[PDB]
Amino acid sequence: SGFRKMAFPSGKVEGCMVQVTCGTTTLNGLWLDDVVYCPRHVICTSEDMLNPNYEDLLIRKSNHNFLVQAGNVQLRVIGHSMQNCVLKLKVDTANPKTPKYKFVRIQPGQTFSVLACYNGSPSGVYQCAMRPNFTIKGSFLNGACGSVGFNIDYDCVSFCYMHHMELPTGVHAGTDLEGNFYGPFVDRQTAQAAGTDTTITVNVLAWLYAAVINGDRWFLNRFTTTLNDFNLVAMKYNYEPLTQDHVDILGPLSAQTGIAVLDMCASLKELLQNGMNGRTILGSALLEDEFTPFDVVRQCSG
Amino acid sequence: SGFRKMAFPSGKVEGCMVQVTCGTTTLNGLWLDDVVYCPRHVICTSEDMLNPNYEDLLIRKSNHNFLVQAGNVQLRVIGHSMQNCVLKLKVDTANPKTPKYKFVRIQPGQTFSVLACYNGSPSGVYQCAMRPNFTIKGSFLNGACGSVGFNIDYDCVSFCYMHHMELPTGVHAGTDLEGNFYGPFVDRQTAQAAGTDTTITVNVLAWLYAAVINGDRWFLNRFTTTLNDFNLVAMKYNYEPLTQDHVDILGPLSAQTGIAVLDMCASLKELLQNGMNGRTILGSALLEDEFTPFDVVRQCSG
Repeated sequence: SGFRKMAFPSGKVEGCMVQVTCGTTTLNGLWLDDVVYCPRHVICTSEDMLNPNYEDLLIRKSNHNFLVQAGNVQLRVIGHSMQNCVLKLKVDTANPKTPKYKFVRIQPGQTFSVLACYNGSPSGVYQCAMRPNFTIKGSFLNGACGSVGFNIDYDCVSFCYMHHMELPTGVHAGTDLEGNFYGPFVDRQTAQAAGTDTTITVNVLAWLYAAVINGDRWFLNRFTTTLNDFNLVAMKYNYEPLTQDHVDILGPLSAQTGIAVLDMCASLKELLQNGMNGRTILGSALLEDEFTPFDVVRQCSG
Repeated sequence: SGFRKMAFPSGKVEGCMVQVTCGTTTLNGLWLDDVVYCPRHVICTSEDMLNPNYEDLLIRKSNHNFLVQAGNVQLRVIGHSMQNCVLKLKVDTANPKTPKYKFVRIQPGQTFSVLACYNGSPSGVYQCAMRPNFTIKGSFLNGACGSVGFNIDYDCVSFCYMHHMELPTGVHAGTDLEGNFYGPFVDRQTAQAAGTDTTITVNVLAWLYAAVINGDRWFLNRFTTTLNDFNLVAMKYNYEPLTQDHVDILGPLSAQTGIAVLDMCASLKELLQNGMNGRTILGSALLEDEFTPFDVVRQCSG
């Protein structure tokens, strides 16, 4: 027992991280088979980033203008392509450490592990949620661009995120591995609004189930509620509306705990209206929303 | 910018995890060179764990009674030794994936990454502190014993922890890689007192420096204090006493922020006496003590 924010083991992704240099600019690429994927802003100077014409900038770049290093292994670039906001560099050598992998575009509220990298070298791993407003609350210093987010399923690495930018608010924005931004963000150093970031209600409920499984039961109250009554409270507190799809996803945890999802919603309601009165749940003094129902079952079934 | 609990990249340790079976019992071993290290309680039945005579139990075990599997690779055991609370199984094959490594016994308040494993297979990675009372607040289901904690320094993996047990209180106890328990714990299913768990003051201060670096400055107040005045408050709140050694360790963060360590102590004091008034620091509603000064500089210098 116990409950921790837990990343996937990062080894399969560590083997894929390379350094991409184009003139002045160095960031991280992901080397799968004979293709290296990196942020297209690798072709920009600090100046270009104010208002880049990526098509025009890229036209002044040939294959030999892209230096790719996998540790000391220099890779040879034989082709380049812009796909949305990512560059695809065709290299002469298939990565021998290529894991079984897929590219997935994840839904807001889903979680994933980030391997934070600098100069093609891993520094650390943490768990992140795609916020409802399509930002992540990450940890990225200059040079982290090209660092990736992923899930693992037995042998298969599902890449879902590539880091591209920090908003002036200090939250993070990036793309899927087809180079399509999550959210309304662009790869340009302008002012960008994220919008209201709401709490992921189905995740808070999963984490309450986690807390019950671990003996933290103080917040369980005498009430129940309705989906409509609970959503009146969710809207007031900037929580995502709960749907019968969400209730269905919580079924296995309801079944394990013998606590009905609407009984748990009534507990959450009293928590939202009354606060925590200075107590804690699984060592937190606030309601945690970056664990999915899958995350809770993972860490409660191994 | 941003601030996250960040584990070391786990790949170097993933390559070392094997499955150790002895009759009925399966747990995780660590395969370095031609030696596999595991908890000696691998030789126990659930019944034995009530009051084991490890020397007597081990005597009824030969080399061929220990099955070691590294994925499907079956290893051949050619020698066994009990060292304190760990078994050392000499195998015929040096692990080709052996990283540069050291065994280190860490001090209370130091941090490390845990790779949680089942049947010799990695499931996840998280950051842990050795609590002042020599327990860790981990996440471990049945079969996790033999999972290891480590730090990385460039190329070198310093193993500092092997998981052995869960106390009836749900916190975790284990050994260094010489098989010496942290704290007063034994590898026996009896009642065990952890003792008072105090807050790691030097870590809370590091995290306050982290918060300032990231723009969360609201808790900075008009006061300063003395080491003796602050420690009067630390004792009242079950905080570890702050020493000039701790002040020296915080020097680089003082230097970066231009905030004197005793000015930060005076802020911490007002936080302890007044609470957080329902605000947050780096997204937490309580004072965090599982980041070392090194951890903060790592995540603020890359």
